[PDB]
Amino acid sequence: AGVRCSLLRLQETLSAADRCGAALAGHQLIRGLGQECVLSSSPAVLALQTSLVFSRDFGLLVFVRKSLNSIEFRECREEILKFLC
Repeated sequence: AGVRCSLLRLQETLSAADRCGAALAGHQLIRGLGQECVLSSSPAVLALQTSLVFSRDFGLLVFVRKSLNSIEFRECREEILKFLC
């Protein structure tokens, strides 16, 4: 499972100085992450993917609410809602 190494880099894009350019890494990184855990079929790796998507210090909803003052991150915040759907 790559899901945690993927999510760890998503928080880096939010903290990067080039906010305009870093959005392009973050979008395509969510676009990869949201293929990995829809594809899955094993109950105890589905445990990993239900555990770390909805993480508290880390994970997808923290990234939305912490990025929510930006206008650059629209592409991420659409994709991450499409994925959560």
